[PDB]
Parts: sequence; structure tokens; C-alpha cells
Amino acid sequence: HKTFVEKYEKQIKHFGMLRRWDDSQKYLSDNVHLVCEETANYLVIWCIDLEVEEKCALMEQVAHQTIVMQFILELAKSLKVDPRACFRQFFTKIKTADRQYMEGFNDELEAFKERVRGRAKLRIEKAMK
Amino acid sequence: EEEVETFAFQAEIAQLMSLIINTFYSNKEIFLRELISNSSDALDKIRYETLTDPSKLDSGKELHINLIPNKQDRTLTIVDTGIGMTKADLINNLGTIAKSGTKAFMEALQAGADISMIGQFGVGFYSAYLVAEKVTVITKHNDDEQYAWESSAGGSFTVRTDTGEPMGRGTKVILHLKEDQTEYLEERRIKEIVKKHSQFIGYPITLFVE
Repeated sequence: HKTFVEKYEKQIKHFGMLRRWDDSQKYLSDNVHLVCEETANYLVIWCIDLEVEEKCALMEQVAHQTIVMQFILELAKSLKVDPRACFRQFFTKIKTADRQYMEGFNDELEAFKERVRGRAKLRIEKAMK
Repeated sequence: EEEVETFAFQAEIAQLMSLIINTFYSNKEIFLRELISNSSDALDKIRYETLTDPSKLDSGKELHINLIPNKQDRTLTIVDTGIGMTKADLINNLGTIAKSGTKAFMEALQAGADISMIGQFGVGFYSAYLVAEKVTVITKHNDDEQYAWESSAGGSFTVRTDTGEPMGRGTKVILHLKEDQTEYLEERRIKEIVKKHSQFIGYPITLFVE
């Protein structure tokens, strides 16, 4: 958990700066040790800070990486198998002609970013007034 | 007289392009990966359309990417039998429409990114500027005519009606490689890059060396 972040921080931070399907797929394959909850957690933490820095442009992309991790973890958990063995199927169903899965992926993404914006405003308000 | 219109590249696009052109990177062949990967997208896109409407196959039943180098003209042509883009697509997507990925990519570079993720943010097209000088793209969409999209860096692009031979359907991009970057006109060089990053393309790729 804590020792994981203080060991692959630079890797995780580099992971959130992606967005393509097969591109991030290989990134996860080459770094199968990155498919963890801490990873998704870090991306949130980072996104929230990015929003405060008014780097809303980068926040939009990092979220497209947070939802991927969350989805993979959920997908794998539902399958009741280790995520490290169930992380490529997500990228498979993204090409599937079933746009419902892709929409479901987008909906959470849009809502996630908006939820983040609220958190960031609460953070500054608690010290502003 | 032809119909040539000059549009301006979006701020971030112009900035990023200036950076990509002035910054000396190492992994440059990424441009080929980006283009080829984007070419498969054009193919995958036309399929789904032809599945519902087979009438769009009269534009060419073939679906494959062709790589045509030219050591004489010093140009690297890439052709894909996808549905290509329309005049509106060319002007909108390539230049006008801002990409949140372009903005983030710049920030990512500051945060500590790499060039092998340029297409990750969706800016997987202007990477050709790392090796070329002037980009020329000709495409033939089904519900549209044939047009030519060319830009010689700076910060502006030119769109006009193509006069050249009918292409049927697909995207044809001719890269004006830099005089010092002819290495990509080598068959062994291209083949190496294809077997390197372009091995997951679910569409036949053919190199046409002279």
C-alpha cells in the first residue's frame, strides 16, 4: 500500500498521462504490478490536486486513466479472479461493437471529473472562508 | 483557378507543433506507429459502416495499408483503404477543433512524459513533423469529393479541391521527410519499425519499395 506508492510513484504518475486503448494495454502488460487499488487511488489524489492548480486540461486525461483502473479492478473482481490476469479483457470489450459498455465507461468518467471538481472546491473553501 | 483556403492552427496545436519541431528527441520512428495505428482506425471504422450499408463497399472492397517510399522524390507515402475524411473533417479535426489531449500532453511533458505517448492523448498525427517538414494529405470520403490538405509547419494549413487521379476511397498521406532524415526511406528501416510497433495491426500491410 504505502510502500507500493513510495516505490512506483514515478511509474504510476507516468501511467496517468496516457489515454489510448492498446497503448495503455501494453503499459499495463509491461508493468503488470501496476494493476492495483493504490494506483487508482493515486490517480484520484493527483487529479484533485491538478484541478486546484487549474490544470483542468490534464485532469480530464488522468481521469480517463482512473476509470480504466477502477473498471479493470471491478471487472476482475466480478470475475472473481486476480486483476493481473483479468486486465486485457477490458480493452477487448472496448472494441466490441457493444457501445453500451463504452458508454458505461464514459458516464462514470464524466461524473468522476465533476465529482472531483466539487472536492477541489471544498478543499480551498475550507481554508478560504 | 482552384479553391484554396488557409486556416490557422489552434493555439495549443501551434505551440505543441513548434515544440515538437524544435525539441530534439530520440525515439523518432514513433510517427510511423501513430500513422499506421490511425490507419487501422480508418479501416475498422469503414467496416462497421459497410456492415449496415454494403453500398459503401463500391468504393473499394479491399482493406489494407500500403507503405510507399520514394528515395528519388524524398517522400514517404502511406495509403489506407479506410473511408477517409470529408472536407469538413479535414478542416475541423485537423487544425480547428481543439484537443484536450494536446493541452494535457504539454503539461505531461513538464510532469515527466515521453514521446512514445504522443498519440496517447490523441495528438497522434503531427508526430510526423519530427521527421518531415511539410505534410500533405489527400483523402476520398464516400459522401464527399476529393480534397487536399497540406501544411508546411508555421501555424497554418491549406485545404483545396484535389485535381489528381481519383482514389476511390481511403487516406493517402505523403510525407516530405527532412533532407537529413532519409533513413525512413530504407526498406529495412521501415520493415524493422513495422515488426516493432506495427505488428498488432489486424489489417494487411504492404511495403512497395522501388
